[PDB]
Amino acid sequence: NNLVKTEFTNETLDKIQQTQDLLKKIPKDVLEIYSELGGEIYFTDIDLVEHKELQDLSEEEKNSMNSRGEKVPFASRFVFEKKRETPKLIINIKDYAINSEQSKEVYYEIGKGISLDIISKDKSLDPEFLNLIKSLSDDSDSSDLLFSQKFKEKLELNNKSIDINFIKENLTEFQHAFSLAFSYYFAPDHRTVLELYAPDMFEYMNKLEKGGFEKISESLKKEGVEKDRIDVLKGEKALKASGLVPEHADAFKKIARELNTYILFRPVNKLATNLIKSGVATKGLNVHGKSSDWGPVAGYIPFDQDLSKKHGQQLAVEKGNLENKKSITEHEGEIGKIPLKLDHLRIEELKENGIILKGKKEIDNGKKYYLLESNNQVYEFRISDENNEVQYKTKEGKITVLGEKFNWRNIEVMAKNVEGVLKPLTADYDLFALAPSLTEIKKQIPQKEWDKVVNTPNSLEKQKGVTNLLIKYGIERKPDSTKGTLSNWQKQMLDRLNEAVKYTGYTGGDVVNHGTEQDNEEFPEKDNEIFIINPEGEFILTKNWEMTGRFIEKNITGKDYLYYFNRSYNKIAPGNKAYIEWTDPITKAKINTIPTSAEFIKNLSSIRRSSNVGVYKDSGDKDEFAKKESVKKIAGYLSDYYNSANHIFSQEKKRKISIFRGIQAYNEIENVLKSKQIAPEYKNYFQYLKERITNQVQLLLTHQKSNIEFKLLYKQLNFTENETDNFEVFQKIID
Amino acid sequence: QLTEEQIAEFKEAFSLFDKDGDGTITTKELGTVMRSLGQNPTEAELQDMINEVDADGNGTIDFPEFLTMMARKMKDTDSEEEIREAFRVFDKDGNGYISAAELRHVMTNLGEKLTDEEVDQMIREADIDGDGQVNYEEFVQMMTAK
Ligand SMILES: [Ca+2]
Ligand SMILES: [Ca+2]
Ligand SMILES: [Ca+2]
Ligand SMILES: [Mg+2]
Repeated sequence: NNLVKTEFTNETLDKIQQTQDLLKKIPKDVLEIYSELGGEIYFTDIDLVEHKELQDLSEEEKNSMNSRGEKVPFASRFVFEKKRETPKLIINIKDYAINSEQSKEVYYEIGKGISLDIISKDKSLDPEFLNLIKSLSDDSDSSDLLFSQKFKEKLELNNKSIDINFIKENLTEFQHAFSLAFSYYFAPDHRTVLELYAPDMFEYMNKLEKGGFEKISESLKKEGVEKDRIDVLKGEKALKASGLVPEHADAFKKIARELNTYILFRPVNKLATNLIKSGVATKGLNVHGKSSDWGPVAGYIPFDQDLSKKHGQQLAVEKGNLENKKSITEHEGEIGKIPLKLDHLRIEELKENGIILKGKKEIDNGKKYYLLESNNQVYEFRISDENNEVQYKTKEGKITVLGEKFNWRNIEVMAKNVEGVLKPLTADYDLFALAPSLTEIKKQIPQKEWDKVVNTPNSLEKQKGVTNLLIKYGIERKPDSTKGTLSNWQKQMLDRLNEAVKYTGYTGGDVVNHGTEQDNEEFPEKDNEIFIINPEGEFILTKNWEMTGRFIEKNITGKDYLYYFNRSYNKIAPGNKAYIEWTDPITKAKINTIPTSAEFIKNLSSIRRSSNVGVYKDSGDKDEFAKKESVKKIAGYLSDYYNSANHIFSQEKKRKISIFRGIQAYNEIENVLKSKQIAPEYKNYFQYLKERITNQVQLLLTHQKSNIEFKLLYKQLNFTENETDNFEVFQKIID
Repeated sequence: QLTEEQIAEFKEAFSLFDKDGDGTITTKELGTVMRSLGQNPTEAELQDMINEVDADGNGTIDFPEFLTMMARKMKDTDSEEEIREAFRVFDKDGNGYISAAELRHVMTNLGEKLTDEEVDQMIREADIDGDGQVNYEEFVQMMTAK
């Protein structure tokens, strides 16, 4: 954002040693106000007229109230402000004299003035009483009714009080003032002419120079960020789609701050939000049953699957039931089914939600049943009175998709053990990710170990010793029998989350059961909205997989917090065979990196297992072996590229010795690529491996002497029989 | 129990360096198959593995004898990834590259005090191609290479 652009360095100093003199005059802050309003100042040679590469027809001259007073003969100007979006001050000079009759350089101030002004205290925030009153100094305050400088035509209206009644009207007139006011306070000659003829505006400008220019230069710098940002609907406006329960979120708001670590959750279904506050325990890993979003059960894991979202999916439900059964079968005493008892508040909730309709009553065997209604067309529901249990049955003119038909039975739901008591289950807090600050991980490391590592001689082993430490105590994730796959701190932080939501008033046990979806390598899922609770307290809820990505990049990744992303990203995860995209840097730099021995051999084995033919077949064709031999040769050059002994050399050399080792590779590639009928699949690959090398050598070139384009440097080589001088050649070729 | 893909490689590489195309590789040959594969045993640890199953020309290993020995140090080590996540960590700006700037930067948040001299000193020795910056590749090298 260089604010001042000097077009022509034509003349010697004079032009320069003049533009400077002009700028060193104006306050370093008034400028920053400019370089904030996105302004730029232009000092061109003699482009006087509409010649400025930025002076043609955009938003030019519409209504004539130009200079101090007025004149408007454009063609005769040397100073101008491109009035409309970003401010653009364009100015030029010819010969020496400006001081004599500064009546000239004074316009570089007003001519400027029309820049900050209207966006300055005079009107940005509004004509705040500060300038709303300085305006009043027409003739009411001090015995100084001397303003025959800026109020000749537009304000010879002494007979009309100047407060709010009419100041809006001609905001521009009170501009023609902040202008000549500025021009007079900073002009190189008349400074006191604005300390005499105007008793207060001097003080205004002065107060402004005092620090008033640093003012807006901060109420703008701040709205500099807060403006162009990443839409995220923070505050309880988010905590509303979060699903999370306010006492909990707010509860979490303490942990983020104490341990300085972002917390991100996927979305907790709304039809569970309260069941959670209500005290219903949450679904762990043991249960793989489907929740539901309708009827009386909604928010519970209906032991019966044809009563959960997947209503009708004869096989999803089929396999669905089969899932709760094992959930219990295998993990028993902890996982089972208990009757659905919709407490008080709950009913009124599924009511104003439309999930259920409470109406007519009825009698049966002696007990009362308010009959609960729901537009489901196969099952009917009624809720007991004694105990508020619930029941359903197949309507007398329908059946269960699986092929079942039954009379009034209670609705059991899945429930896990909780202090020896099968409590019902609802959605849990599935963390999407945990971003502890790097500093918080150092605290995770045991002083002795770290010490034993930094108190080393090898400047490089040190780094290694450290990274492993940072890997060991912070990035590593081992699997757990209980909590899925997760880091160790991930766990400590995991308990502290629950404890926090239990030292509040939760009696359903734990609300965060497993680790972070960033380890759900098998069945990873893509959620648009992600609730995040910053290290300080603000709640946030991104809107796009990207925004989330974009957020995390700005606030987490490149900001001193340790984050890692789902390994199955950019790949094709097995479990659900879903491809989930995430910006990976290392990949952003592959396009320019010579591959590796093994990175190469890998991509072969790849193609082999597909089109079942290798770069070389197990035959006697001495032409085939020609090929075999030849790849073994590429898998050498490449292997030679990445030689760690390259250190006993020096940057310049490295770049060279490498551009060659590199080239060597690119060559035998050109070779095979023109060899015998290597499957068209490998044809391409190699064609890809070329661009790489290429890109890689250009890079290593633009770091030193770069006019030579890879394509050209190539020609000049002789890869015929001898290899010797070739390099000696290459050398000179790059000097 | 190496995945099949963990086989295609361990062979598409075991063969490439099988000059006398039989189906077994000499000593130096194993040594080579491994290095290429991005690994590298010691001048003497190269034996203990092969040196243990002599039923060949007392110094040669078949495809099996190999695809097998690949769990003495493989069925264990799952480090490759940690190391690539450590990388994305230092690369504080998303340029796929690590710079002395960001090295030193992150080197301190973790509580270490490095001298402007001794950081431009790491980067250097970590750099193999001279571009004055460490990429995953060279990073992976620095770390693993013992
Ligand atoms: Ca052999
Ligand atoms: Ca970087
Ligand atoms: Ca490098
Ligand atoms: Mg869960």
